[PDB]
Amino acid sequence: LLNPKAESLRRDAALKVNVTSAEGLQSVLETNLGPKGTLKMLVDGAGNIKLTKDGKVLLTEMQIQSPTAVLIARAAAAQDEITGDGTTTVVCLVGELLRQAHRFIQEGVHPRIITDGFEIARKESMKFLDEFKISKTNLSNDREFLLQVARSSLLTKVDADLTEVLTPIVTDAVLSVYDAQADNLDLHMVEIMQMQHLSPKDTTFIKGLVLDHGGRHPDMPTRVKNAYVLILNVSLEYEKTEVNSGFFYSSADQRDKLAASERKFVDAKLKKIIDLKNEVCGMDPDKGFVIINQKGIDPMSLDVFAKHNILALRRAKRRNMERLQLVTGGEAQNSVEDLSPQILGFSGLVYQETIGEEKFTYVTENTDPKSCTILIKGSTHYALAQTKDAVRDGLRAVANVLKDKNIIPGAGAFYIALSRYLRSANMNKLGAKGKTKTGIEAFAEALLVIPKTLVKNSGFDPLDVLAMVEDELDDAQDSDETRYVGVDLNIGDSCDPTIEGIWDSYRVLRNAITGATGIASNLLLCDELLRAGR
Amino acid sequence: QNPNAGLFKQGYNSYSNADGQIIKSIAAIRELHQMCLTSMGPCGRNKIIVNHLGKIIITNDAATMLRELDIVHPAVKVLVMATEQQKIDMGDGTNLVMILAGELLNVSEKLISMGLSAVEIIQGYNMARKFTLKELDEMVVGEITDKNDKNELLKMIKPVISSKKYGSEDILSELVSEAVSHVLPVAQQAGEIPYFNVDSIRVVKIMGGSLSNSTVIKGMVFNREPEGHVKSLSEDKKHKVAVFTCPLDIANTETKGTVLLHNAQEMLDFSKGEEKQIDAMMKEIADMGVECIVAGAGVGELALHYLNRYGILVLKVPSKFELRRLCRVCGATPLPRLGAPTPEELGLVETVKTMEIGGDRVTVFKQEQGEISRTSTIILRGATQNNLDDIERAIDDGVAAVKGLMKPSGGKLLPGAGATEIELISRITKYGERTPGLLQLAIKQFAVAFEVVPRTLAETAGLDVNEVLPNLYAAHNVTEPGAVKTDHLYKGVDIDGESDEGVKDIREENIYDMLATKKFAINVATEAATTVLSIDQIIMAKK
Amino acid sequence: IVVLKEGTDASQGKGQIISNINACVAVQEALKPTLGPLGSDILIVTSNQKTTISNDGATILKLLDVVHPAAKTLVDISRAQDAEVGDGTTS
Amino acid sequence: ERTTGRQAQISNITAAKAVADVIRTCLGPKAMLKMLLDPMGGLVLTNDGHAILREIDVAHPAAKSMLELSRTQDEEVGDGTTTVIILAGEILAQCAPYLIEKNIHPVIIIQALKKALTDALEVIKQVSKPVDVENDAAMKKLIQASIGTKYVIHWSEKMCELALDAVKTVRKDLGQTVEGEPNFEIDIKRYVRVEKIPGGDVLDSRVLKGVLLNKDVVHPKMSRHIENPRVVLLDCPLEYKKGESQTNIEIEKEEDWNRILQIEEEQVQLMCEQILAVRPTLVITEKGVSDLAQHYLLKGGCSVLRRVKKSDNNRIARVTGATIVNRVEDLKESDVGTNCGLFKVEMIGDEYFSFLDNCKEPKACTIMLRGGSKDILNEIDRNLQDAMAVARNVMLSPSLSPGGGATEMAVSVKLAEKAKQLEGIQQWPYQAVADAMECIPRTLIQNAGGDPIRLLSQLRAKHAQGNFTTGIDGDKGKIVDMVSYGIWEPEVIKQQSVKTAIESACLLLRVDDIVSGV
Repeated sequence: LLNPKAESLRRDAALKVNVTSAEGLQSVLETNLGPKGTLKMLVDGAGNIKLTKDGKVLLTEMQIQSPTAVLIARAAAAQDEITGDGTTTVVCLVGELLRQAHRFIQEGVHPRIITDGFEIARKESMKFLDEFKISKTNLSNDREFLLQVARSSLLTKVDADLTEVLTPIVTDAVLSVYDAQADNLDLHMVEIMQMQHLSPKDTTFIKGLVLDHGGRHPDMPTRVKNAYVLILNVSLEYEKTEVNSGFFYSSADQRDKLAASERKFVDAKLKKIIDLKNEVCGMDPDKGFVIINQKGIDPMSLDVFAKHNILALRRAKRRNMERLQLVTGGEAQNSVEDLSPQILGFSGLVYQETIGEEKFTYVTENTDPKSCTILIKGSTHYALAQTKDAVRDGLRAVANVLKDKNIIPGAGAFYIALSRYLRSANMNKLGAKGKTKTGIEAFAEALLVIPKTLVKNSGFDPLDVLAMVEDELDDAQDSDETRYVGVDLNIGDSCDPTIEGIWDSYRVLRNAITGATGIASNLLLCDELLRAGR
Repeated sequence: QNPNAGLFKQGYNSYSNADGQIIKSIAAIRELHQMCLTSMGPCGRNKIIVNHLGKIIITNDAATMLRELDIVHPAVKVLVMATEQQKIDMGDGTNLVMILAGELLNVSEKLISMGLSAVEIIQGYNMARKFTLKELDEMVVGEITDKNDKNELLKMIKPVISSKKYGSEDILSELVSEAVSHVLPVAQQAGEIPYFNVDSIRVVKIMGGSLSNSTVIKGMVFNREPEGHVKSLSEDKKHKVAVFTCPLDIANTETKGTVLLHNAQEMLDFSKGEEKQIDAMMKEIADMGVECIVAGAGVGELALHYLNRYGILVLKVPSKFELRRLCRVCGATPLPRLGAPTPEELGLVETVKTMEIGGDRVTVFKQEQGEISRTSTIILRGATQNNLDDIERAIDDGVAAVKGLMKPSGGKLLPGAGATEIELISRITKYGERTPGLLQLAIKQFAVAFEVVPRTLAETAGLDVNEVLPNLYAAHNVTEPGAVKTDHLYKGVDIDGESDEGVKDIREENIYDMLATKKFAINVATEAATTVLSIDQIIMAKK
Repeated sequence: IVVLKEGTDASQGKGQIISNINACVAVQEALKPTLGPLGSDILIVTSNQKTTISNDGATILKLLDVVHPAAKTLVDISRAQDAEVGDGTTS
Repeated sequence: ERTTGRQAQISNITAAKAVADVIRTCLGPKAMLKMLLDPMGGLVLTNDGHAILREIDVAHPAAKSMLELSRTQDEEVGDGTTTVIILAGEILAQCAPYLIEKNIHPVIIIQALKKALTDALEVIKQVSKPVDVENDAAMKKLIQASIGTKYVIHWSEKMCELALDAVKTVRKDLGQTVEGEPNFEIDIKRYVRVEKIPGGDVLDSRVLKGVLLNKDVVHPKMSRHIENPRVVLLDCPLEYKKGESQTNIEIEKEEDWNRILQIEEEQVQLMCEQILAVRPTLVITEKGVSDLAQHYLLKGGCSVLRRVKKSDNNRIARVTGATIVNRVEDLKESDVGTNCGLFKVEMIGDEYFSFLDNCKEPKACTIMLRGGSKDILNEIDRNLQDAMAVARNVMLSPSLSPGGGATEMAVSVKLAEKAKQLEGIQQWPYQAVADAMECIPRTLIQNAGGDPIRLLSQLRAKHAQGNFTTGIDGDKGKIVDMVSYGIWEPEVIKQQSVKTAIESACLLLRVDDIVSGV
């Protein structure tokens, strides 16, 4: 049964290769799982180095010939589009669920009963998901609890030394853009900008907006406690006549007269700008004036603005000029002829941080900025990529806590309990089927992969730490009360995930159990592997 | 027939942690580590680097070598970018960060073969690094007062010249410290305004003579000739100088002004036209009181002839980077146009002359106690141009070393030549016994990893390694009647050149490394060492 | 799959120091018969196809164009011997 | 190059067996997924029977005949594509040992397949049960078979209303011994053609009786509806005509423009005056309409619709009665606007429509589909086609057959009982037909996971004693009656499946030689 140029894997050996190929991807990605995991390095061949523990970011940068891992890569792509975190966890759930099913496949069990047993256990997992979940209050004074959510997100992607640095940055970033009275939040309002030539521990949070191009002049003010901000579209530099003309000078002094007469049109607008500073709060202390003006400014106007102690910015990005409308509040002035003090906005301390290569301008301390900035510092490129991946994953993880009021305790509290629940429930219930017991038991034993992997990367004995948790769960169940138990990776004993502050998002674990079950079932449903053109 | 397991990806090559890539990565780094082991120290070795352009150079510094080497393998690229991290923020420690982070991985292999988890290895170094960085704050002996005295600069610059150019240490110390003191202003209790730019010290070298004939002048030095017929100005102070961006020639019109030729009658008027206009322009410019014209652009034939009759020294400087530093000295500002040398735009300079250096005459730019200069120049002389060029690299790193002395606690110092290294080993073992748990295995190996620096200086010096090691331990291990161990922490690794025996005190030769360089080098090297241990697998794919 | 070189040959060790000496002996062995006024002459064929015969070590060694980097150091001292003195570039 | 003798018979069996073997696991709701690696690096995990083999290129010509058989089979029935391929491929597989090992001549087998086809169709009619096609509640439970396991399951009641109201307009129910019986002929392709309208709700989907046109009215302000419309259909466009001579119009002098423009305005007015002589309220031109003709018919009190296809005018002629006319001067008095309810300019989703709909059924309706997006419209489209396909099979015969392998196994039992009196050489290939009938319930069990030998032995013994209506459950996999769980497919699915399988079996056995080259 063959024609030219065809290859086909037909009998049960076909499914054995697909599972084994999925088992190979499991062993690779199980090393980076958890905060105790390892940091993988990627090379594109051109010399670019990227350090990330995220599952999808790795899978998208790698090319996989194995067709089974491609479906896992496509499945991990949908996980980030929904959950945004836990793509590695889904991979560990799919692979082990196939390994545990592979044991029953060798016994002669048809994969339909195996897949149907996973769907029945998935429905019971969702029933346990609603009972096991915790409802968190919508109050924004929960920052103490948000410090625990930040650690759960940060400790995975960082050495845990940058956690103390990024914890106040990420937590202040989400609540500042979070609207009062139980409204939504916009992660686009938080800008992520990378810079070089400083240590990663110097990473600071920017409440306002930061600009790249700074004012160039030695006499520019270093800091201004309070200043009135002007948004101007008018060019303050040397211009030319709107109609074609020429400057013919008999002497060198006449050339300066023709040059000053042409700049007089700009100087007339320049006098209206400097007189507006004395018009409103000119002699008043704790008041200032700043020029963010978009177009260029000649050094002649920079010397005049320096005598007035006015910061003059030039050559600003068009997108940043629109961001200043929200951050500062000052309207964009298209023409100086229509300039009025009602157009100007108000801002707080504006201080220019001077580094030899790069000058920084801070718009911070604004009344209603409604936009944050996270300035990521690092010496190399990979130090910026690892921190940026931790910030992008950290902001969305905290955002899912305010959007979704339901929370779940981490440290394998949902995995270990559901694995013990489904094992003891199916024996008491017995409402599925006799042959389905294999699929239900295989799924319950496949849920143990995460707590066994977390301690595997930690180096501790997985059999010893699991027996200590099972003894605590049996003692808590006999005591007739509710006690959440989790594995402590640092000490090695058990722990209360509510006290230790290890928390997992509800949306992450909701789509992980449903997502891993559907993808692993589709792999078992494959009867034959066809290859054409190979 | 024989299948292959572990590779499902596009026939690539990916080493799993089960294959021991971390051990293989350290072995690949060990090849580069042995390169730096013969570099650091005054007894170190120089490496010849043949460039792909057909130029043969030789240098001691490993950071220059890493730039000339093509680095691909990922475990090596981490330390190369870590070396560039050492190159920024300080001018010293290139051989320190490479040898230190290389040995941290060498002692890590003994923990890997023991079965100790790499995460528990990284956790051990992170706890031991915080113990070291906290102890180095209390291991400081003296602190530079920032008095900016020449003798105070001789204390810092002298050990910096060592390990790069040996035997010139005392000779180059008087040359570098003199030029630094010229840039350093006179101030105290002011930390707000930064100063001491690296570009403020220019280094020129001419073949011939020796280091004994090298001097230090206050000002910029230009290699170009005095184009004008006036070789040098008078000895009168404060000569006016005009910096012109526009070339010296007949002026043009800002609008069009394209020269066209129709009949021969116009060609005769173009010659007489440029003759009368340039003679009128150069006149009025020289009538403004400026005796020296620095042209950033070309100089015409007639424009140069008329300035020679007025006694105007013409010196062309096509480099805009030199004109910027010329403004910080004379005070003049470049003018885009020509013909209007405003006296407010004019500067002042006391002496512009042409001196013969190494047989060739060059026009210098200088001053004596007036119109203060923010830029100085070191004039080097030597017979071998190769070794003389390496002297310039040792001076530039010495200037960057003085830049290491600033507000962020740069004046703090620690005894060098393995004196602090052996002492720090015993202090970390003190932290090991006091810290319970599995960290003791990682903390002790963290202290043993610091034995590479003292063993390096003894190995490159021809000394017996087996003899020097106990002499370093017995010197820093003493019994004192009290908690503080008193008189002498100063025993270092002794580089002799003499005959007999033993180690020496750091106070004798005043050879030490600042705390700012050592504290920053350990933090970067340890972070780079724990970084290499974080990667258990590499994956390459099509971009 | 990764490499540490991309075709950059670098060799070290104590054997490389000895190998650098043998390269200088080969350059020395050529210049030995030219030492002295009665010394032998070297027959050199330049890449320009011009053939010259002289016993002066300066003119000789400048026509060898030795590629070996360590042996190039002997060329630097030959120009220094030709500059400060001008005679005795063979010795 | 050339394949002759019994070698071509082997290649014909290998080709048909390889094509079927792929989709043997694609039968049933529990059917296993198939992984097809594309030569470009992609893969397709879908278990759809037609979507897989369409992306699989084959070499042997008999393998291409099996692909073209499914394409024709999909035009008759909308589902059961894998059922026909397995049956057509297994008959040749069961006749393989007889054709070679037993050395039976192919014409002997082909002649026996014709007798096995007639006996099989009679058994299907015996095991089938009658159904009422006039019961609305019964027709909805039928179409629901092609509904469930799809996104339209929630709107299924409306999905049946779109399918039922569409087939009731096209159907012609007649019979007698005089002019013959049409056998309830219904054409879903041409007359039932759907129109997908974006926006709205699925509940807003209506079955419109008439024709629909997306082209708007040439003027913005026009009568929105006409009480008693008079429709005029014509071919030749309305524009200033051209002579039979070489005459060309080139105007330079400024006062010569009004001379030609007056002739242009006069000739177009005469063409519009011929239309307005009957005082029509509607004007529909197959070709374009000039701006001058638009103004003359604007003040004439009639709507103008430019650029209508000729195939549309034929369907416009049935909803109206307007006689097709070529030349504008040839307009017949037989041209009428009678039997036209209203003319609607109504706009839905910023798209102008045209409604010629009336209160009567001119044998052809128009389906108006609405939804939440274009992806929903395409989902309703293909699902309505499967909804109308099952509805078509029920309207083309009032009989239902038990599914889940019940009919497939019941025929195999009756063929074996008849084979006892069939003595003679044609009995050997005849019994291979009944063995091929058992392959359909076998694949359902293999896809279920139960023991195929134990269940098929108990399933065949169940028909030999108990009723023929006892099939196999799809979800469970245990022998059950089709009375409890119905799974009632129309007989037309079983009819065409058995007919095309024997024709395909006779097609491959009729070719004993394979020659390549032109």
